[PDB]
Amino acid sequence: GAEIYNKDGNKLDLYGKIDGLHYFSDDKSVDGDQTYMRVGVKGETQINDQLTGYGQWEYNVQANNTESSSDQAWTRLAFAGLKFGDAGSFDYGRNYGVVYDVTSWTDVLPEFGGDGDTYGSDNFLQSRANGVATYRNSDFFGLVDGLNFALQYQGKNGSVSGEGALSPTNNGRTALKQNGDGYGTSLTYDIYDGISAGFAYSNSKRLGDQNSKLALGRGDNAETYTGGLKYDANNIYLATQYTQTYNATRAGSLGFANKAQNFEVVAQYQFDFGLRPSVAYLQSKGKDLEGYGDQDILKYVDVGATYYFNKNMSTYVDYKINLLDDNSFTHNAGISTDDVVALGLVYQF
Amino acid sequence: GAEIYNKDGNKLDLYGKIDGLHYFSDDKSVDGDQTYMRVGVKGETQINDQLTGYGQWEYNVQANNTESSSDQAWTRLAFAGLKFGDAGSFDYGRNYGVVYDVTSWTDVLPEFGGDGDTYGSDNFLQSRANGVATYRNSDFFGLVDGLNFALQYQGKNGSVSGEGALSPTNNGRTALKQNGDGYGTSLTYDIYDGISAGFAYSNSKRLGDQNSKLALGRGDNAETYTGGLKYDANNIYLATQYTQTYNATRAGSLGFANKAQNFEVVAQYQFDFGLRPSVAYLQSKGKDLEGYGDQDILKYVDVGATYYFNKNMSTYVDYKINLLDDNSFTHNAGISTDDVVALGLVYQF
Amino acid sequence: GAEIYNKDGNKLDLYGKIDGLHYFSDDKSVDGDQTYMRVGVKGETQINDQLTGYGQWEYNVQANNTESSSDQAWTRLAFAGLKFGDAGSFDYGRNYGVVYDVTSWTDVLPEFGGDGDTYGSDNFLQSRANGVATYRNSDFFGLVDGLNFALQYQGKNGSVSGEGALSPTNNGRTALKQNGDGYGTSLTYDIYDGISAGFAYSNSKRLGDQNSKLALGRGDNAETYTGGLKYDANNIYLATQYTQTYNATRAGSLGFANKAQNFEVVAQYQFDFGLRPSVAYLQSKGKDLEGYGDQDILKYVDVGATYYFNKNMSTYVDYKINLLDDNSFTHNAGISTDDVVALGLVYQF
Repeated sequence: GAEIYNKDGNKLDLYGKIDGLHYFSDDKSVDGDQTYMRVGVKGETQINDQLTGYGQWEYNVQANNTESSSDQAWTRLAFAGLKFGDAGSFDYGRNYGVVYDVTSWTDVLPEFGGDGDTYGSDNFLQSRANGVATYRNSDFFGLVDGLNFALQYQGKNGSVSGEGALSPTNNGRTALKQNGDGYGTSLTYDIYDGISAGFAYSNSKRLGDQNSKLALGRGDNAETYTGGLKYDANNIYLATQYTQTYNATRAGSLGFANKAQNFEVVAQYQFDFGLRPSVAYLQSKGKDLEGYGDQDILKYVDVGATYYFNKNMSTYVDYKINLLDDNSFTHNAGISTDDVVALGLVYQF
Repeated sequence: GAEIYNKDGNKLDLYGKIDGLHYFSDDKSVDGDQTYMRVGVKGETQINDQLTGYGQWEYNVQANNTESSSDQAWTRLAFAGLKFGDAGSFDYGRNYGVVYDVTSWTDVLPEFGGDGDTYGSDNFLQSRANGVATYRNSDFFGLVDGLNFALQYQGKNGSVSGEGALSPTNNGRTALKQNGDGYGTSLTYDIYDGISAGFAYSNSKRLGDQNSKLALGRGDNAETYTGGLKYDANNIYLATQYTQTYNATRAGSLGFANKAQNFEVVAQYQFDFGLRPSVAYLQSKGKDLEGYGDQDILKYVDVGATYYFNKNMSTYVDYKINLLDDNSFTHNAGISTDDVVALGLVYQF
Repeated sequence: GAEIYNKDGNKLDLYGKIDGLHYFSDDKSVDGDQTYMRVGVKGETQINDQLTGYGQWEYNVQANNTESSSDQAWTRLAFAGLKFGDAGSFDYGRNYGVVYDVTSWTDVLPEFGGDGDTYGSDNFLQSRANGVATYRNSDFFGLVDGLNFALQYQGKNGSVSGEGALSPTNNGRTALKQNGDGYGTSLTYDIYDGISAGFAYSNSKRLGDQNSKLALGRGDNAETYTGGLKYDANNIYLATQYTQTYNATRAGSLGFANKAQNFEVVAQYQFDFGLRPSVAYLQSKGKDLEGYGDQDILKYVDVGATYYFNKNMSTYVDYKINLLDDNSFTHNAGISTDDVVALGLVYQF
C-alpha cells in the first residue's frame, strides 16, 4: 500500500495503519481506550523470469497503555518464500493457516469477527501460527482456471523447556496454544461470476498437555472441516462459513471442545459516498464437553457501519449484541456475555 | 524530517533520532549509559478540498541494556485525525495533553526539564496521555487571527481488571498514572512579534485507587492551572511556565500533592556557529502534604550547551544542580537530590 | 541494503532480513521453530568537507513464539558518530566490540558460530556491548595506506540499582553480562592481495559480583588477546582465529574461566551458480577452573552449505557436530553436548 523502494528488481512496500479505537462495555476488561497500530514491510526481489523471492513482516504495537507497562508489542506475520511464476508459491515462517483461506471470507466486520471468536490466534491452523510451510498453487497446477489450492505443514510447538517438560520446544508456550506435527489443505473456486466456494481441512496431533493440564477436550488428533460461500458483486458482500472441529475449538480457558459447530454469516452493502453497513451473526455450538453438556461457546449478532473517506482514512462503529446466556459454563470458562460497542478512526498507509 | 514517500496526495514522513547519551551522577539509578533511539512515521492522506486525514506514531527504544533485558520499548505517540483546512483539526489516540501546549516552552533544555520533573508521562493532561480526543482550532474559528485554542477530552483509565477491581479498565495501570473522565483547554497567542503567552487548564475526576493505595493526596477532582510566557526572537529564547496543580502533581512515589506550585524558567542564546548555551531553574513546591506538610518536590538549576553541526547532527552537555535538601519527604517519596551531568551526541533523521 | 532516502547530503539506508529458520536437535531447548527477523536503519548526514555525521540502529524481532509471549525483541546495534572524511571516525552507543574486528572473519558460518559459542553478546569487548566509544582510523593517520586501526573505551555497567547494590548502574544486568571500566584496540592490515592479518587486545575491570555470586572465575582484570588470518580470493574463503582470554570467556553458567583458549577455523568454496559449502572447527579449552580444572567449554565441527539465489534471497543448511564429552562440568555449567541441524530460507533487504 506504499512502495517506498523500487530499484534493481527489489521492491519494498511499507504498509500499516494507526487505528484509534475505543470500546464501550459493561465488561470492564475490554472497556476503555483500544488505540493500536500495525506496521510492516512487504518486500520482494526478482531472481529471474519465473522466480521471485519475497518476504513479509507485520508488527502489532499497542498504544492504549502507559510506558510503565510490559509486553505491549508482538509479531503477527513473518515469513519468506519463493514465487514460481504461475506453478504456485511456497513460503515459510509465521503465516496464516490454510483454513483461513476460507474463514477469511467472513472476517470482514467493522471491528469484531475473526480471531477470538469462532477460532483464534495460534489455534492450530485456523489462524496465524508459528512455523508453517505453506505451498500455495494458483489454478490447480494449471489444470483448472480459478481453482486456488494450498497445502500446509506445521511443526510441533510444545510446552516451555525445562525439568518436567512433556514434549518441549525452544518456543514453549501456554497449554491452549500448543500444537503437534500438523497438516492442512485449502481449496477455493469461483463457480460463477462474483460467487466463490471454498473448502479446507486441517489435522494436527495434540500434545499431552492438552489432554492433562486443562479439563475440557480429550483426544489424539484435532481436525477441522471448513466450508465457505462468498458473493461479491453489485456492491454486495455476502459471505457465510461453517466449521466442524474435533478436539480443536477453544472452550474459553477450560480446554477444547470434543465436537464443535462454528457458523458465521455476514452481509454488507457499499454505498457510493463511502458508507458500508454490515450485519453479521456468529455462533459456535460445542458438543460432548467433559463435565458440562452441550453448551454454546460463542453467540452474538453484529451490526455496524464503516465510513470510508478514501483508500487510506476511515472511521467505523460496531455493536456486538451478545446472545450468550449466563450459565455454569461461562462462569468458570471465562466467556463474556456482555454487549460491546466499538468506535474507531483509522489512518492507513 | 526525511519524507520517504510522496505519491498521489499521500505523503509518509519518517522521523526520529539515535541519541548516544551518558549520565554522571551520585544517584546510581541514572548514572551510566543512557543510549536511546526514537523512530516514527508522520503520514497524511488528502481526502478532498478542505479535508485531510493524517496519522502519527512515535516509538521509543532503549539501547543501554543487554539483549537479556525486558520492557525496553514503548509508544510515546499514536493517533489519527482529520484536518479541516482552516476550521481546525480533531485527533484521537495517545497524544500530548493540552497543558503541554504551554509547559513545553520550558522543555527546551539540552536533556533535562519537561517530563519526569514538574509533571510526567501519563500525569493526567500535563503530558503524553492515553485516549485523548483533541479538537484543536487555529485562528479561533477564523474570527481571531493567531489565537490557537484547543479542547481535549480524556476517557477513564483505571486499574487492572480482575477480582478486587475498583474502577477498572482494559488499559489498567499503576495508581499514580490513572485518570478518570477528564477535560481540558489550551489557549496560546503571539501578542507581539516573537512574544507569546499561553494558558492551559485541565480537570479530571480521580479514581478510588488514587485515594486509597497511595498515602499522599486526597480529593475527588484533579485540576491544573498553567500559564506561560515565551520570547523567541533576535537569537534569544526566554521562556517561563508556572502550574498550580490540585491533587495532580506527583510527590515522587508517595502519591499526589493536595496543592502544588510548579515553576520552570529557561534562557538560551543562539550563536552564529551553532552553539546554544541554556540556563534554567525548575522547582515544584508541594503544599498540604499528608504527614510531611509543606515540602519541596523538585528544585534544581540547569546549565549546559548544545552545539548544532546542522539541522540533523548535534551534540550537547547538561548540568542539573539539585537544590533539594535531604529530609524525610525525599526519603519516602523517592525524590533524587543529587546533581547530574549529561553528555550526548544525537543523530537525527 | 536498500537506500530509501537520499537528498541534500542525507542518505537513509534501510537494511535487514527475514530469516525463516528451523532447528533439529536432541537438546529440546533449541529444537523447533527459530524464525527471526532483523531490521534497521543506516543513515548519514554531511556536515562539511571533512566531517560527516552518521547513525545506525539494528533491531532483532523474534517471531517463533505466540502473541502471549514476552520479551521477544531487543536492540543489537544503536550508535551515533562523526566521520572525518578520511582521518577516521568516532561513534558511541551499543556497538560491536573491537575484538570482533578480528573474530568476525570466522563468524561466516551458514548459521552457527559467533555469538553464543567461543564468545557471546555483552561478553566484555568480545562482541556487541553497551556504552562503547570507538575511535576508528582508516589508513593510519595517512601514514600507512590500507591499515585500519581502532580504539575503544567502555563504561562501567554493573548490577541493578537498589538496596544492596555492589557496583550498581542504571542499566544493571545479570552477573555474567557485567563489565567495568574497560578499553580495547584492534588492528587489521591486508598484507597481500586477498590475505589479511589482524590483532586485538582488550582489558576490562571485573566487578565484585563476578568474584562473588558465581563460583568460577576470580580476578581483578579480564583480558583478551586475539589474532586472526583471512584469505578471501579465487572463490576461496579460508580464515582462522585464536584468542587467549583471562577471566573473560564464559564457562557456561558457572562463572568465568581463569584461562581460556578459543580457536576457530573455517574453509569455504564459492561456486559460480551460487553454492557456498563451508566446513569449520570451533573449540574453547578452559584451564584453571575453580573446582574442576582443565575442561572443554566448547568443541564441535561445523559442516553445511549456503545456496545463494542472488544477493537478496538464499537458503542454507548447517550441521553442528558436537564433540563434547558428557561430564560433571557440562552437567553444572549447562553446556549442550548434542548435535544440531539448522535449515533456513532467508530473504534479505
